[PDB]
Amino acid sequence: MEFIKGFTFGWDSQKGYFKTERAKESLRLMQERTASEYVIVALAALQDTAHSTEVDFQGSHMVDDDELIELIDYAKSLGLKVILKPTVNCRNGTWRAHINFFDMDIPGEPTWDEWFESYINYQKHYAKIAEKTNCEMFVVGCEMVQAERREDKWRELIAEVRKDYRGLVTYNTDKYQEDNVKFWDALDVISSSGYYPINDWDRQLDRIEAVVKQYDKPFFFVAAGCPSRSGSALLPNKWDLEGAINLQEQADYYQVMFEKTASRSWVGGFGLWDWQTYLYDEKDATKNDDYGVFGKPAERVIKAYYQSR
Ligand SMILES: OC[C@H]1O[C@@H](O[C@H]2[C@H](O)[C@H](O)[C@H](O)O[C@@H]2CO)[C@@H](O)[C@@H](O)[C@@H]1O
Ligand SMILES: OC[C@H]1O[C@@H](O[C@H]2[C@H](O)[C@H](O)[C@H](O)O[C@@H]2CO)[C@@H](O)[C@@H](O)[C@@H]1O
Repeated sequence: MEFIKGFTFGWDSQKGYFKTERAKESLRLMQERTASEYVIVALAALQDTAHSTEVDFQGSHMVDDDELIELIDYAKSLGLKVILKPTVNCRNGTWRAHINFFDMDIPGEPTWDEWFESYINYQKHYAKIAEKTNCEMFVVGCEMVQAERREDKWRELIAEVRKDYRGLVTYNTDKYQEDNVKFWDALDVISSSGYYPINDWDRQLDRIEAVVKQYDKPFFFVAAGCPSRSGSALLPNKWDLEGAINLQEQADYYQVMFEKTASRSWVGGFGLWDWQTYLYDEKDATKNDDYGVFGKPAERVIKAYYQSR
């Protein structure tokens, strides 16, 4: 597999966003400014809490199917390859990594089987869309740290996705969990959220390399990035990290990440986090402390590296 020059798009989307010219212009700008060749379309169903079993993808927080297909087909007309990544958020704000249920089934308690039935229904729905739009890859889950232990259920979900979708299937594990996932053999591509501290790449790449060398499968950091915030370079996953604005630190983080991984032949690409559907004005880039790179020094670092690969 070719090196994946990717960027995550659409995380901010709601119903109706993708039908707009504003969405299509942001995607073209993403391509023009970063030289990305893949777009990761990240979508979020909702559940009420980390311990609820109903995964809701029908409310207006979700783009509808028609406009999702339209955006996908538009991205292909730009020459982009498409990775579809449907995940889930909690309405009360809990990180999805905490989604958890009792190990055993307790009468009256919510159970893994109930949650997985709802989650599978959601994933099969989007697996069918990925199939009819010929998405190059499908991501069955994202950073589901506590749920990763239910290996039987994840294998069942992947089998169900294979009935709908012929392309590459991956699972997006969280930072530091690459060596804990027990079902990589059921997937075509190994992937993780590579939010590693700016000063700990050597150790982490050594750890991940040993996992990857056990399989005949490409690996890539399907999510990776850093907010323009002081303190973020050490904790780049922490989207709610309290710190003052710092665009220099964000660009530093990207320069180190690329320099460290460029020499590791098995690091197969990135899905950088993230490019908003409805972008801030470029004249406000210098006051923005979010993950975005539009108008920021990190934008130049990314374009230069992507064009060199
Ligand atoms: O895509 C156009 C149709 O959308 C439908 O809503 C869906 C939506 O596609 C998506 O599947 C979402 O997650 O669930 C929604 C409600 O079922 C309907 O709005 C339908 O009328 C549209 O033709
Ligand atoms: O879930 C809503 C928040 O997402 C955040 O991005 C996370 C994303 O959930 C996922 O974990 C990805 O792998 O990393 C991103 C950065 O940590 C932010 O977009 C935040 O603004 C949202 O509230």
